[PDB]
Amino acid sequence: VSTLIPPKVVSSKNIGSAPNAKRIANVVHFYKSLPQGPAPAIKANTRLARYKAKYFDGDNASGKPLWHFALGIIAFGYSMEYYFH
Amino acid sequence: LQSTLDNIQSARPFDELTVDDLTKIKPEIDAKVEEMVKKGKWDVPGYKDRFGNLNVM
Repeated sequence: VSTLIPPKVVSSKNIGSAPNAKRIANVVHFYKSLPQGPAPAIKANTRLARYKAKYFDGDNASGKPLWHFALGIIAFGYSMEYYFH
Repeated sequence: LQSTLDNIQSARPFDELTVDDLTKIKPEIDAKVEEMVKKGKWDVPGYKDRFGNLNVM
């Protein structure tokens, strides 16, 4: 009797394995990926984006904006001492 | 799959990836964030099961 037709019916091996699910994710995801990002934000020259550029970089954990920002509040109230005295 | 493999190799922001780029590549990002705020759960499960977390308590 003639061989049956199972080997040639493939359309439930298109969901049949788990990486089909992953495939339909990364055919979208990686295809819509850019070569490099859009932009990281670091500066924009609003003149305080420069503050971010010098101090608040991705790799700058350096305490300098803190010191500067602290010193700003010291400059503020010290003048206000002379506003009240 | 060949083309997709090439796409992962030749395009992949991953040293400077922006969540804006992921929101753009999937509105699923904003959908889940909004659904979580609506749900009133501000601990997204699984986050600390493959990323860290720290606490004082």
